[PDB]
Amino acid sequence: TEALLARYRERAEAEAKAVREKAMARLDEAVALVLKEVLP
Amino acid sequence: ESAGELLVATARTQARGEVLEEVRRRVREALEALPQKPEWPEVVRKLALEALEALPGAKALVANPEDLPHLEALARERGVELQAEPALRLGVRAVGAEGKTQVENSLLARLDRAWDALSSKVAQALWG
Amino acid sequence: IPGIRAQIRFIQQVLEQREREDTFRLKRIKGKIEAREAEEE
Amino acid sequence: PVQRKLDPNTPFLTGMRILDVLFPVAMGGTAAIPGPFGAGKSVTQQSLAKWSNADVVVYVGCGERGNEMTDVLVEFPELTDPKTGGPLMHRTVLIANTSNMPVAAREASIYVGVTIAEYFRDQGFSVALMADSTSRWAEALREISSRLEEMPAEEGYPPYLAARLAAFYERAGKVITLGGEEGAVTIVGAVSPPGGDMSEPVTQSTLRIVGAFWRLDASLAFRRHFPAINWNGSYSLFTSALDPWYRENVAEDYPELRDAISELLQREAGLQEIVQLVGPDALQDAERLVIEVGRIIREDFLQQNAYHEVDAYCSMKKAYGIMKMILAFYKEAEAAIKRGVSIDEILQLPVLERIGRARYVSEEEFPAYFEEAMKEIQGAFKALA
Amino acid sequence: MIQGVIQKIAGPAVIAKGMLGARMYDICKVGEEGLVGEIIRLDGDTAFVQVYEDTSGLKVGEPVVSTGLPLAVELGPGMLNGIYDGIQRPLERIREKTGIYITRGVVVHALDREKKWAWTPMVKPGDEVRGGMVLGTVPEFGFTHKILVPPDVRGRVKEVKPAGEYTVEEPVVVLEDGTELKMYHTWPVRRARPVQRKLDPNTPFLTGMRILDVLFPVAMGGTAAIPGPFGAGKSVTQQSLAKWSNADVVVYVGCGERGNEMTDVLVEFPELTDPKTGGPLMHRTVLIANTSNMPVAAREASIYVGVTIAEYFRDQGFSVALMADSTSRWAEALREISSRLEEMPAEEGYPPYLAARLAAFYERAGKVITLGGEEGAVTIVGAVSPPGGDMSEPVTQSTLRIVGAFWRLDASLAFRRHFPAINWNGSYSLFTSALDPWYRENVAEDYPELRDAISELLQREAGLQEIVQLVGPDALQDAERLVIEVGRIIREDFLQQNAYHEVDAYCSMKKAYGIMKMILAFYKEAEAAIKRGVSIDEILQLPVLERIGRARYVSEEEFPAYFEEAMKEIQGAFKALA
Amino acid sequence: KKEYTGITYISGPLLFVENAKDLAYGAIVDIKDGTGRVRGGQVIEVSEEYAVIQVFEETTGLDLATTSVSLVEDVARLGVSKEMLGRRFNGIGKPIDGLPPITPEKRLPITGLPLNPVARRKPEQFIQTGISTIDVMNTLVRGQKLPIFSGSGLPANEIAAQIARQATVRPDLSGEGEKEEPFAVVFAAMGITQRELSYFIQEFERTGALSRSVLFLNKADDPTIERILTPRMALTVAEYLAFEHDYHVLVILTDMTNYCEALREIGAAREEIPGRRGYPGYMYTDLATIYERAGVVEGKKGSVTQIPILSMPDDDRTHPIPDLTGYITEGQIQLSRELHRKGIYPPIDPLPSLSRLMNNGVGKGKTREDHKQVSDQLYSAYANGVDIRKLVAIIGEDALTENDRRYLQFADAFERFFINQGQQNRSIEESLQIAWALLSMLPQGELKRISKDHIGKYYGQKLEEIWGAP
Amino acid sequence: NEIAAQIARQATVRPDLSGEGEKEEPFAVVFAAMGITQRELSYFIQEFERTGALSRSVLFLNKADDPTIERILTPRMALTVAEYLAFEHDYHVLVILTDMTNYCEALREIGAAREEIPGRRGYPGYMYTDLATIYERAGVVEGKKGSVTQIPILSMPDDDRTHPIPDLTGYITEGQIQLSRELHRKGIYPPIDPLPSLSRLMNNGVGKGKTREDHKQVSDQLYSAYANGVDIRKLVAIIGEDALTENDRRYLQFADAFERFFINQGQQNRSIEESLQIAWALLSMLPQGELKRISKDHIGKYYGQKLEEIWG
Repeated sequence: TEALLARYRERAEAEAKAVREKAMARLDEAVALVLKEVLP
Repeated sequence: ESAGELLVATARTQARGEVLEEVRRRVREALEALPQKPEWPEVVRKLALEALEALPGAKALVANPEDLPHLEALARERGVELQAEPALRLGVRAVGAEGKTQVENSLLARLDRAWDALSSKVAQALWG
Repeated sequence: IPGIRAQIRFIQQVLEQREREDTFRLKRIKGKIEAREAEEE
Repeated sequence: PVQRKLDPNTPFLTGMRILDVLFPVAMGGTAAIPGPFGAGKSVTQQSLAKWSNADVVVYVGCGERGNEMTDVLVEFPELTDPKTGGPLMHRTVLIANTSNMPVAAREASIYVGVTIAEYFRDQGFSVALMADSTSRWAEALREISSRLEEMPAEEGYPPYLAARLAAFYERAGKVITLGGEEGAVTIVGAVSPPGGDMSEPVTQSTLRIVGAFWRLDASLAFRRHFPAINWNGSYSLFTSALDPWYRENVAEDYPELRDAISELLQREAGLQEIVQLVGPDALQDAERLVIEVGRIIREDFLQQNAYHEVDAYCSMKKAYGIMKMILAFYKEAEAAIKRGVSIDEILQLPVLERIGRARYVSEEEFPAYFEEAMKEIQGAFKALA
Repeated sequence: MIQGVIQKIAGPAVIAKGMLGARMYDICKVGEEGLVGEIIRLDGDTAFVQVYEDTSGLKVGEPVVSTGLPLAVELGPGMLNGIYDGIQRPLERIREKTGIYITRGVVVHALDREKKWAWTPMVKPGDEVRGGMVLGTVPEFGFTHKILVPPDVRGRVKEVKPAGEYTVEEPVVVLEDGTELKMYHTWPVRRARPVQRKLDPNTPFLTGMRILDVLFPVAMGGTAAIPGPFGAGKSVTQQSLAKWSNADVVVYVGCGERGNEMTDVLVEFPELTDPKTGGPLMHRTVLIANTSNMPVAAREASIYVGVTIAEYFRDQGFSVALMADSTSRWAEALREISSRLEEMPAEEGYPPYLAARLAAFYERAGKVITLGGEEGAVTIVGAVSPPGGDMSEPVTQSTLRIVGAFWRLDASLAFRRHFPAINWNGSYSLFTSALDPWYRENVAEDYPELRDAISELLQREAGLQEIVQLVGPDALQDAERLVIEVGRIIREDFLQQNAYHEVDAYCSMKKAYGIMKMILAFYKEAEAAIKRGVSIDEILQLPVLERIGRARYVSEEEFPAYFEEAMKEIQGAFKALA
Repeated sequence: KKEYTGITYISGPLLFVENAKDLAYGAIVDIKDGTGRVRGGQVIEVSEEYAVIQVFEETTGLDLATTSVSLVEDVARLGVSKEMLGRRFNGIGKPIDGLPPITPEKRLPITGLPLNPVARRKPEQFIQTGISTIDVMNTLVRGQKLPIFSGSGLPANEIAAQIARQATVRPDLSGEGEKEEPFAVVFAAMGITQRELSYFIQEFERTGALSRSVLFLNKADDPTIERILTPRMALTVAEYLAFEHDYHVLVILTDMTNYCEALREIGAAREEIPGRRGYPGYMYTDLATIYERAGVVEGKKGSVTQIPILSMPDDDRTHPIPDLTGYITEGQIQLSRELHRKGIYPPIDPLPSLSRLMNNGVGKGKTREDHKQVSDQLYSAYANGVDIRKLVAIIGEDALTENDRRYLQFADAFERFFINQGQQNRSIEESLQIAWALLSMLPQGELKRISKDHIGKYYGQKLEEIWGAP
Repeated sequence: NEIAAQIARQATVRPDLSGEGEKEEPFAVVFAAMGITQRELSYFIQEFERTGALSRSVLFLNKADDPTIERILTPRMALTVAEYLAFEHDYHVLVILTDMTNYCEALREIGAAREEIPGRRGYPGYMYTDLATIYERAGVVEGKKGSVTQIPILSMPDDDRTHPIPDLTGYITEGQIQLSRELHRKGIYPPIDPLPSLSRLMNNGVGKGKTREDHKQVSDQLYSAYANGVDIRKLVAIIGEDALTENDRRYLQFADAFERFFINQGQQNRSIEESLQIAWALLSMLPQGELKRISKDHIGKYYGQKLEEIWG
């Protein structure tokens, strides 16, 4: 009934945390790259 | 039985969008802090040369009041009347010969022009 | 039924006539203003 | 600017039985009323402005005769507000544009009216707009295009006419103001197509925007049968969403009775084709019953006297009771004909005098008369056995 | 040879800039992307070009070139068993090249330059050769694809190529003046091929259906019109005509057709259709397919391309049947072009010159003598689809004044499981009188009289239906019962025909003639019996009926014996009848 | 970026700019005005002298000095991605639900490349639409262009919503067995209003169909050129999804009439001579280009099926728009005002409704084998029942034979139950069973269009579930 | 034209039924012409000079042979003079317009010479405004005893009601009086058919205190009965006369007697009471229960009169 929605949430926050933490360790190289192409 | 995966997917997408907008804000930070570093003259010279070569016959090279030293000699030798303007931060503004056309060449213009092309490689380097 | 067909075809013909009239008028005025703007250049 | 758009859920009263029953209009809705001259659009607009339920009414006479405006000006100060009882002029604001006034003022008047309506909505009121004519608006636009020398679209109208009409009608709605207050604007648009042509471009552009449509016909007007709503060609799209409000406010089974009335009318209209080729005498008694019930409904429920001082304004409950007794009588007539009883004696039954005369009864005395009608109708069929 | 740039892109398919030497109606490559365009209006240095594909993405300054040629189609070996678009482009090679989509700006050759063909010369150096004379011989799917001198070429042979085997670009024969005759050539689409003389329709074109071949005959080179109602199975009739006629070559053309046309036009023809002799029918078939969303120019020029191919194959030395799939869409494309050219309408938005175009197309068909002295014939069966089933529309008017025969379809006819659903009341044919002498000299002297008798029986049966339905059939009189029964027997055992069956699919002339003879003999015996006093019910159960109605599924060889024995059975029936 | 100043002419939706040689035909431009607001416009003409710009917005702030013009794209394209499922766009590609812009995998031209005819193949599988009358009499088939004809007041939007939120395929009925085919719906809105927009939001949200739904919404007050662009964007998305990820896409076009009106007005805005009935002479090819880019191909598993919805302008079928639709499509489903008045939902009229490829969509392997014969028998029986009902109004049921009364009862039951399926959802099996039960009212042997075997197999079952169960 | 002349001759208010005002000064007739023919002009001149009213009536003649463009100015001059008279000296003025068709002819010609955007059938697109510049110059003013009444005369070309001129006029004006050809062919004068006719200011000209109070009920009942008679004629056109019931024949008799007597009057002048008595006598034919629109008291104190008691 609502335990299904309970772990709907729980794994929704799980996925959000997973993607945010996975991305947070991959920022410096992306910033340097983007600055590299945008600057001629 | 189905709303759960919809909310999960939308949360994933909005988290990715938040990370991407944070990346864009970091890029803006990196761009607007350039002039203090002495690499500013090289950037302004690149922008001036590309603007002048993209605009044949340019009569004027509009610039910033504080950007005269790095571009005055080039503007003089090109045979144009350069003038200052508080606007056009981080770039230069070429003017057409007829005076009815111009090309504005701030860095932010290039950045938000090419952001849509950036997005693919930004995504596949951030998570690929 | 034949009278109904007669009325139908009469009205259809009249409406076609009006359509042709107004479309010719529009083409004529477009050509006239085109020629006058061109000669005014 | 508005904070948010809210779905319409409350009907907008009109005072007319047919309009406020068969073709309801929500609070923030729109309704077009095209027709030829002589159908009595002035009386309709005047009655709608007089007997509405909104607090403030905005009247916009886009290019119409000044005599009706003068009649309104000299008449309203003598009518008490149905809500507050004060002179009706205080709640009424008029925008005047006579036909002989300069051409380029009609669009300005229309926009001024809609803007003032939006303002009074933002103040937290109920606003009902009466755009008395849009064909004049379109004619002024065409006249401007005439000496602008453009390439005109269909029938000489400028191409952006549909967009202009859409922008004008879309401003209406029920919204929450910037100060977090509820308000709504109601638009009653009228079209004067050239020679009663409902197929003209402006009306067709209307039918693809507005949610409620009303029509008028010449044959009913000749019979003087006002409101003269051509029931066949008129439809409403706000009927569905208004069911819970009706159940909570008027009667739980009222929508079912209304749909039964519509079914009766549809069956009568279907039978009319055979009627117009064979004659009423050749039909069976049970079908003559349908025809006469349809006639009773047409001339005792739909018809309304716009000048009678007691039947000018009608409540929804009164019309509901009238429909209830009509359908009860028809069902009993069907049951009686099921017992070999012919129709001729039914038409001679005296309770039909009460049925016809009912609508003139005052607002408050109506329940007693309705009870008397119910008992008399039950007895008229049961006592004969 | 003439090159220019772009000045004004005023909108879709409109160009203009100084192109001094350009001439009227020349195909033009346009832009660096090489879009195809046509010059329609020359003024001063500048000229206007109409592009087939949409001009989106272009800009001023792009170079514009002219090909110095009008619209033309390459005519040479290798065109059979192929599929082409509205402007004669190979669809299968395009699919292999650019994928599932037809990308704008793609270049393809109609004839493949790689495949080699066994050349067979027919002349020696020093011989006079004129246009239209035969020059070479090449086999292509079972029969020789001859080589013809171009119509406007005359000279003396300098040298010929040896036998060998060569590609299409190889110039086989060189004239003494130095011109090089390639294996193929091109012909402008809007010029009919020259002909020595035009002959008369004195011979019939055998379709293969008894109703068509008997009631409404079409001669070699006539024109026929059929309506296009849905559910009448026009595909079945078209396939039967294509695979069972006496036409040597079959060309299918479809312009502006609905989206789901391949369903029956591109699957059954390659596989499901097999000629009376050989494997696939496709080996002697050429298609021009052009769906709805193709550019309008192809939808307008496909008819001319098809008829040009037909004239080529007629001068070749064969007999060719050309089937236009639909002309309503063609008139639609014409109206769209008119709206592009801003010519004022005539009626229902159609250009005034529609009848001229229809005449100029339909007159190309016929039976003529080729320039090489051979005999050939092009016969056209055009299909028209009324917008709402009404013939009153102008295109049907212009069609019915130039067709020699107009068969009638109806979905109701097939609704009662009657095939083919060819109405036998509203249809007419104007080839009957001219074909009467050949019918007498090849089928029977009384054959036209038998046809007239069957027509009279049909008319009588039609004139009695209402008195039957209003009152009831079984309650009528014995003579009327007899005539109703015989009309029903005829219309269910002679007009009717299965198409999918091995035997009933094809029927010669004399088979139908003998069937009619047997039916009329039985009718005469029945009339004699009923006048004598014998009632209808005994006639209904005579042993002759279940045999005469069963004659449809007998082979051609047995038909004389079955016919004579059934005639003897009819004779014996009357001996029992009297 | 290049800026073109030098505005020389302003009138209505058009304005001229000079020295714009670097603006390709059809290019999209922005307008930076005195107030700084960024407008939108498309270049409709170019020449060495000057260029023409059409503006799809209001023009109550422009001038000849402070206004500036610049380019944003050579050709109007669209950035697409698979993750777009669940999002809603305003018709020019802007998300509106309140989530950040998507990441485009590849940018594509809106006007697609026409399909090579040899790529297509014969459609063979149907779709369980959920509406019994559709699923039995007018069975939709994959790769079909099946329009719906509406009326002045008939509720087309609710029917579209139910079809979108009930559509599915039946692999189990065929030899496929298990479900493995991804399925999605692309929804197009043209010339809609506030009421329709809110109703569509509620309908696609409450029942949970949004997660597999794509929406393109365009209000009525919004500019016309956006309404022109919207269906092309929808078709582009559908084609990309179907031919790159094997989906089956069920495209819906809520309005073709508003689209045609916008096209006519836009064409008139360029001073182009109108053709028949005042509509552009090329409307046929434009309607074809919208419709014809849908079907099934060879070697791929994708399939695009399209259901445009249009309202007949005055209940007529001779109007140019429905006439062209009949030219292009493969039949129509004609709604009837009569049933809607009488209270029946959905008011679908079986007498004029007709499909074209349905003969190849029903049968064993595709459906059960009794589909076609039952459909034909039901059609004929309903026709007879209606005729006899009109006859009884003058003769009377006493003076009629048995089969006439049985037809009358059968027709009443048919129109009371088979067509009045309401908001409920049915399967093909339930529709077939209900049809069998209704045909069971008629005496046996009358079913001339049905073979003996199926009569013996199925005749006898009567109406049981419909009255006892929802 | 004869109807207009007679109306002008006989027009007078009835203060005795109201009690206000006792001067009864005759109206001042204003005649404006637009391409009038010689015969009609002679008729009008002879009538006005016979009536003894030409001493107080301003005539603005404009014949057919006169220049076309002059038609554009005569109506405006006539209206200006009438307004000046009425609002400077309180003269009660009735204005007669000879023809609007010629006005439309001249307006369309001058517009087409300028090549404007035409209307439905080539008429100028500002014709509505042009006519509004004329018709609205009429009515009454608060605080003044003057009065301006317009009686325009226009001709529908093909006896048509969808024509632009009558349609725009009906949109602009408050009701109209329409004639009928069928009644004219049958020797009825004036051939005024009450069905298509309408007057929007009817409710302000009746009621207790003005004429009589039972005006409205009588009028609406007459319309209802006449419409029933017309529908019964239409039905008889197919079903014949035998299948008619008793009350259907009653309605048919009412309709034909109505047309023969109430409409046909032969140039005689009637007062309101004579017409009301005739209407009551006509209504006496129908059953007393069918008058559902009429109050009981009026039926009680007015019903039962027989037709021959009016004339023999």
